[PDB]
Amino acid sequence: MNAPDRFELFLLGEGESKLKIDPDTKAPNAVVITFEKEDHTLGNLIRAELLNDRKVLFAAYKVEHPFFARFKLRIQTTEGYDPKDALKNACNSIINKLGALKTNFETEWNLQTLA
Amino acid sequence: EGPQVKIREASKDNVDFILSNVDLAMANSLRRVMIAEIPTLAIDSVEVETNTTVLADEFIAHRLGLIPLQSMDIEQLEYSRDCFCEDHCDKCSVVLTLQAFGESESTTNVYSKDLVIVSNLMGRNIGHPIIQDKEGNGVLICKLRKGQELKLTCVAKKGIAKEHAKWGPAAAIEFEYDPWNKLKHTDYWYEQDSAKEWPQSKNCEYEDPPNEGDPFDYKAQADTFYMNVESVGSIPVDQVVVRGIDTLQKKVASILLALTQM
Amino acid sequence: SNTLFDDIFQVSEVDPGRYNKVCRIEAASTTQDQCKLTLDINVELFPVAAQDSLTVTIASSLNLEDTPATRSWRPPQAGDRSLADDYDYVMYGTAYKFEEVSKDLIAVYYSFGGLLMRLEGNYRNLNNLKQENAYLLIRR
Amino acid sequence: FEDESAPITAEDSWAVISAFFREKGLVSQQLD
Amino acid sequence: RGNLMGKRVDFSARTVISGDPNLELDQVGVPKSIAKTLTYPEVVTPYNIDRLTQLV
Amino acid sequence: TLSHLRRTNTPIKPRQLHNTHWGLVCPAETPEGQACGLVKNL
Amino acid sequence: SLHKMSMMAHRVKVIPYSTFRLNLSVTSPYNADFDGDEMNLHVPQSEETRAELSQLCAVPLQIVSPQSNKPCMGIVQDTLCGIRKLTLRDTFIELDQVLNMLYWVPDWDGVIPTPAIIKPKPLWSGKQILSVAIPNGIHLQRFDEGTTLLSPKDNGMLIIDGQIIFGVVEKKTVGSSNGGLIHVVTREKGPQVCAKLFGNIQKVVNFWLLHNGFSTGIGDTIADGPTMREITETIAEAKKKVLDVTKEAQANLLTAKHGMTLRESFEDNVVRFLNEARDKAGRLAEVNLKDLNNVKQMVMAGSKGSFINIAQMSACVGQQSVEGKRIAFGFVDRTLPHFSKDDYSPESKGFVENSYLRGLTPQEFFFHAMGGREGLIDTAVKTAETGYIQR
Amino acid sequence: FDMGGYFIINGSEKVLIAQERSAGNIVQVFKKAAPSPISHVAEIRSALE
Amino acid sequence: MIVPVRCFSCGKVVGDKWESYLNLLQEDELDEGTALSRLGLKRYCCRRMILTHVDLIEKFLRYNPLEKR
Amino acid sequence: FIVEDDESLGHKELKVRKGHIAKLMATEYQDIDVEEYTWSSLLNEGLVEYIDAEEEESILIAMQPEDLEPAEDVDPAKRIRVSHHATTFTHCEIHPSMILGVAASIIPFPDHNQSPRNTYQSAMGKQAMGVFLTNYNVRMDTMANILYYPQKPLGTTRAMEYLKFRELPAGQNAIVAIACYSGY
Amino acid sequence: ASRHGQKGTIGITYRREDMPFTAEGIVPDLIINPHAIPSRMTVAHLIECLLSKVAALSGNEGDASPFTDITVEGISKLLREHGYQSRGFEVMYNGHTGKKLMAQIFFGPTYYQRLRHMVDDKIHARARGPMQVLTRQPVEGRSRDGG
RNA sequence: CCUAAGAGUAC
Ligand SMILES: [Mg+2]
Ligand SMILES: [Zn+2]
Ligand SMILES: [Zn+2]
Repeated sequence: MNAPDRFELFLLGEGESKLKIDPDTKAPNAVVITFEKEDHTLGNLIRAELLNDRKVLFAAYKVEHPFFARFKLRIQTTEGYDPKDALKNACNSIINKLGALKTNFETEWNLQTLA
Repeated sequence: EGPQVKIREASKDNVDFILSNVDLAMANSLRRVMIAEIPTLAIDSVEVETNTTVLADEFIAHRLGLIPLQSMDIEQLEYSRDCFCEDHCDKCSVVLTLQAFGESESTTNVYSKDLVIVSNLMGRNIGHPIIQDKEGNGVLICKLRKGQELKLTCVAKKGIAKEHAKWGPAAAIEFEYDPWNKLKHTDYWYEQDSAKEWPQSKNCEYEDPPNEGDPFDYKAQADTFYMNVESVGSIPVDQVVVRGIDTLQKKVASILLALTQM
Repeated sequence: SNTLFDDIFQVSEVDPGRYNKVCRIEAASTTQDQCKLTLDINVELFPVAAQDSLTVTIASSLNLEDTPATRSWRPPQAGDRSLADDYDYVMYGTAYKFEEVSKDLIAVYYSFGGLLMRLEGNYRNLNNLKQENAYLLIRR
Repeated sequence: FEDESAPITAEDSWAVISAFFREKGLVSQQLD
Repeated sequence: RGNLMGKRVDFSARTVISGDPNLELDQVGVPKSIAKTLTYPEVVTPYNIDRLTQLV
Repeated sequence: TLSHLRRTNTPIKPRQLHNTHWGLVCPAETPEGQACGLVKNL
Repeated sequence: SLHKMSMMAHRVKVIPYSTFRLNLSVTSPYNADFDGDEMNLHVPQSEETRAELSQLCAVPLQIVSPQSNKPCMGIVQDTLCGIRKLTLRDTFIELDQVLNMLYWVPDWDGVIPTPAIIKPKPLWSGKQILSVAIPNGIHLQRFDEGTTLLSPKDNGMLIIDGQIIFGVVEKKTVGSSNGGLIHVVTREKGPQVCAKLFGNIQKVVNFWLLHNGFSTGIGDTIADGPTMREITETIAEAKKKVLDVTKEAQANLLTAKHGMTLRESFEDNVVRFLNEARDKAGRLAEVNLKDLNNVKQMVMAGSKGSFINIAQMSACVGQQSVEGKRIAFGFVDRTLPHFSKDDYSPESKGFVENSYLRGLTPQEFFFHAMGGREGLIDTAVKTAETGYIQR
Repeated sequence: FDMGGYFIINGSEKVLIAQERSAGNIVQVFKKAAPSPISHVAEIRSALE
Repeated sequence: MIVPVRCFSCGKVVGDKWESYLNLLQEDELDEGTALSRLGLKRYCCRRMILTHVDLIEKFLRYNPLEKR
Repeated sequence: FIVEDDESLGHKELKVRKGHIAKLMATEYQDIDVEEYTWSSLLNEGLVEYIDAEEEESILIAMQPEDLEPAEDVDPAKRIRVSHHATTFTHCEIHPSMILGVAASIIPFPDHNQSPRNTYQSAMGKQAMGVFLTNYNVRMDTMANILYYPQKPLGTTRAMEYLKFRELPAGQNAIVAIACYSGY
Repeated sequence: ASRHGQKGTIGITYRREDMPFTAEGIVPDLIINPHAIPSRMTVAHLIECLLSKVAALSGNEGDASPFTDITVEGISKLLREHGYQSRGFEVMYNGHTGKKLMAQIFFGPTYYQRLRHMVDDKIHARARGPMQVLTRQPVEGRSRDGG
């Protein structure tokens, strides 16, 4: 009855975007980015790669409710470093690592004879 | 350079490998994507023509939706939500038809080998139900007494495991790290001795056991994850892992694309 | 910024208690007979055995420069110079009691996030300690 | 087993129960 | 006692409850159907003509 | 269905599980409401 | 809805599922579980009713009950166990989990507290992170049994300026008790800040417990060999004392206590000896249980369970009583046809010497069934009578 | 698997619940309360089948 | 009613391993555990899926069909 | 079970022996060509007896034969039982688990539960959902609830195969974890 | 509800990837709160979970008759012979992050009944509807759209 | 539509 359609977990609703960034007034040079139709799968990955950065002072996500598939990621970088730049670098590093892993797994699987 | 992989066992329906020099978050994200985010073909709509069996119509529909279907070239298909057709066409679906009649005096078992693909696949490698047993008969869909008849048509769309578990191609995914508990991420529950009461995992042979005198390595992080991915049959398990990595990369690239375009 | 207090202590007893990572140690100063220390230490992160000599220093800050917490903690960048470089185990806490033990002996209580410390001694050298935040630095 | 007059075990008694439920049933009182 | 001291009232719903650690103490979760059934009369005012018109 | 077909009702401490009930009625099978103990199962 | 706190003004949050959803802390005034309970929702239809409902019956305004001049809502169930486990001196949190927990506090000021340990690895203790949820300016000082200004056992509670100086946070601090954190906060910063404290504590503690894990199983009800042996020895010693008292009574050498007959005095002594036997066995079992025991942890946190639960599950269920007395002789002079006439031994009158782990013998099972039947009947009679008396 | 033991009344399966009653032709003696003038009462629910 | 297609927990397809299981039980006189191990059901989720199934469909099929063609 | 003097062994013993058990087993196997041996044969040869509460007043019953019939290093895991220090038994319980009713016979390990929990499950397994009859497709009942995949319990009792529970189950074997996972 | 009076409603439903998982990829079909165990003292629930785990692994049927000589120690030894922790605990990994849970989780099969009380037959709301003919008050019952 | 009875849920 009240159970929502499953495709709402990954399909963007009408009139809303994947990302929305709002500056955070608690601390300087800090943003809060709302990711829509996402979950812990991307959240923990992005958070870890952001914390791998040296100029990221703070980076943490939260899924405010398991009902709705969206999460808020707070990112605060040092002075003179745009938080969107930190997000860009984290995403770039994740993509590079995933590509290297895919290449390595393909090469390793090509070495089998009992498959 | 980057994450390193060394595979132990290769099988048609299982791959057991090691995932070294990689962060814990990346390994868990790959596991989650394999569980949920791989598109796969499964029956989605059931038009029932005749059912004189003892099973309910939606019961048989539920059984049919769980039938694994070949999805090797599922990337060539399109989602039914973003296709220009009315309800279903050849570019976004596979139309099968299950027709069975109980002309035998004994019970006749309606398997999935009697599922006949109607829509012309246009040379793709999708639609065929996955057969695994040596007998050649697929999943036991229904049974028929003499004189019972079951005629129905199925439309199968591509889908991911998030919308419904019938689209899940990953089955169970064994995932372990630090078999010797060197990172001290667990506090082993015990009555007398934690070492005796907790059986050593099969992966403990792949790491050096602790010296029992060395101080705790607080700088150590998590890596070298032992992962065994099982394949339901829709796609070979190597393709399961590869497509999981591909879909995770696609998600991150979509984040980058939206960020740049806004 | 300067060392509010500094001494060398010898550990007389290590009490594991009901913990696996924290132990409570009693230490006697090797220079002043009237100074003694009770301190909770993360032994998992900093092993301590009985009859061990520990150089202990309580400071008001870690920067080498003089004072010009209220400022958010930032991870130490590579190449940062601070007093913690000279010590093995650094904790940060707040002083929550100044007790008059005797005519000359006073005791100061510090709570580093729940790890408790009580430093007792004659007021002639403990007077620098005051009710504020402090850093406890220990080297072996 | 081999001894016909040997004493029965705690496992044997269930056989007896089976015989009971072969003749009485679960609603024997209503029908009787 | 059955019609004056206590009487059946309108604008009331009843259903099973469930726990939610992600709700505030003063908040209650209302099913969308129940919210669509129970109604409140809002007096039309220059301060809320726009949103009331949108709801209409 | 089986429990209903083997149900006994007592018209109306009578609600207590008596010692004589051993093996003739179920020691623990009774409604929680006003029929607690009055309704028994063989 | 036995009292005014069982009818309170909430704020609507529309959700896409078929059940009402309410905070865990507010279930205590409602006496509401989630095992099929139904609840009612009334909507005011005018601004006057709406306003007086929000300004008089609001949930934050009902935190402190006039019933016992103490807060009626507190931290309960999983959050209480998680807050006990989080504030232990062993609990140290790495940088990433600290950042996640800090972000989970909605009113977090945005400054990362300096870690309790800076070298060789920046670690925040659980008390440091939990103190973020506690509003600034709150001073609390409770001294438990045997605590000093230093806390060797980490009991008691000292919070200075909104920071937990020391003490394990458990039922006595964040629970619905007078003088606790809830009462102090709602009497110092107002009901709204108290509700905010509820939310912040629940969020941070639930996140930590989710990423730490808590469970319970059959192994938590098992005591080691020596403790089981001592429990059996204690039961045997108590049964021997009961036998000696029975011999004294049967020889008429027993003297009747003033105010009761010989039989009443004998039954009183037997019941007292068996009760202290069960208590001693349960205390032995509880002392045996390690701090890693999950039932032990739940009892220590005060979230659920008690000493009697541990005693009945692990050591000995005890004496089954009907109408305040031992099992009566329903048959002629005997409880069951499996006991000889005039048998007053503990096993022949309803003493369950086997724990729930070990399992109950058929006679003990029947006697326990009789006890539970009495309990259920008493519950029904009590609720009916209390309803009439309340009206 | 259906066991019987129930009637079909107007198409509905009706089961007769076993009605408990005091046994007949048994002498039962009961003490009485202090206010009542009778202290003990012996009764038989005499009945012929 | 009839053997489920997929194990509830993990999702391994077990609807095709029912008649093989019955043949192993009957013709080979194998015990249940070894027969389960032979089919590849190594996790106890699938083992409980196949082991505890009750094949009610035979009972339903004993009755005559309502609509016989 | 009737217990007689049994002068040959010089001690109290059950009237039923392995021969009657073997004949009952043979009759059951034939049912699943020798002379039939039904419960009526046990009744008509003085092997078992019917006792009501009035007669149950004036008898002494042995709970289990293997431990109470024969006259007088133990497993610490086993529960504590007594031998009653008396040999004057007149009858023997066929099985203690026969004191439970139909709804309580479904409970696994009811002796390891607090009695109100057993009462709750007894009153709650009637509300359990399963297959009430195999011919539900030819019955026009007012309300019917049927499980898709009824499963016989992994933890099953010996007394639930006389209730046809393994043929018409009323539940499913779900992989349960006992954890404070999310607080939900 | 289990076969031990452990009644309860579904709080929330997580997908397979979010549930905690063992090292063998097994995720639970259900997660029940530990706090239901100590107060209710349903030790039989835990014993039956252990016995069901052993029976599923070994293929035999768990003999859960009340008054037999089946001990928890024997079931634990049988479980230990199968390569698992004797007391049924399993090292589980958090679904969201993959990190090991600091406390191991009691894990295993258990027999659960679905009861007749569904939420769809109990949800009921009424802003305005049919009124009683006599007292001009709302009618009684959710089947009549009552108040 | 009314009345009555019964079963059941949460206390
Ligand atoms: Mg309830
Ligand atoms: Zn199309
Ligand atoms: Zn499985």
